[PDB]
Amino acid sequence: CHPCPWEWTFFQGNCYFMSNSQRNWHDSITACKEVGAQLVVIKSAEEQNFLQLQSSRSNRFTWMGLSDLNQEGTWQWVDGSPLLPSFKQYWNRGEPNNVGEEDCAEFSGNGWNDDKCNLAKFWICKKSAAS
Ligand SMILES: CC(=O)N[C@H]1[C@H](O[C@@H]2[C@@H](O)[C@H](O)O[C@H](CO)[C@@H]2O)O[C@H](CO)[C@@H](O[C@@H]2O[C@H](CO)[C@H](O)[C@H](O)[C@H]2O)[C@@H]1O[C@@H]1O[C@@H](C)[C@@H](O)[C@@H](O)[C@@H]1O
Ligand SMILES: [Ca+2]
Ligand SMILES: [Ca+2]
Ligand SMILES: [Mg+2]
Repeated sequence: CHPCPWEWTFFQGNCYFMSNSQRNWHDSITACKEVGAQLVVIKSAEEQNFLQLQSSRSNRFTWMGLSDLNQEGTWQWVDGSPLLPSFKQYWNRGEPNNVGEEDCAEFSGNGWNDDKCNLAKFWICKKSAAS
């Protein structure tokens, strides 16, 4: 028994995969579902620190499963859970600024940034480690 499928990274009971191509927010969600996963929904500060490193390391702008599409200002993860105040510190300073309507969150630099959902970016999928 191995926790994750080949090519997927194991971290604290969960499996992660970062794309090698760029897609918009909605397409990234579909990309993850197609591999039995979900555009990464962060559940803890530790997980955030882990994921942020992968983006700041490779110096890549990456999608996460978070948006305020349904209600401007109200950020919600793709699984329905609301963005806890515990995570506000992660937005880069000045973010989220919603310029030109930015309703999708990405890992950008050392923190998060809200950007155009239709912009193509890399994405990270997450799914629980095998039983
Ligand atoms: C207000 C705005 O549109 N911010 C842009 C910024 O735009 C300015 C204009 O406001 C000003 O009049 O002219 C200058 C050029 O002389 C400039 O166009 O332009 C920057 C650079 O393109 C842009 O930041 C970049 O945003 C992209 C988004 O994909 C990416 O994050 C990149 O790393 C940034 O450097 C500003 O965009 C906004 O601010 C960013 C900090 C971020 O919050 C973006 O989501 C915003 O759209
Ligand atoms: Ca917004
Ligand atoms: Ca922004
Ligand atoms: Mg909107």
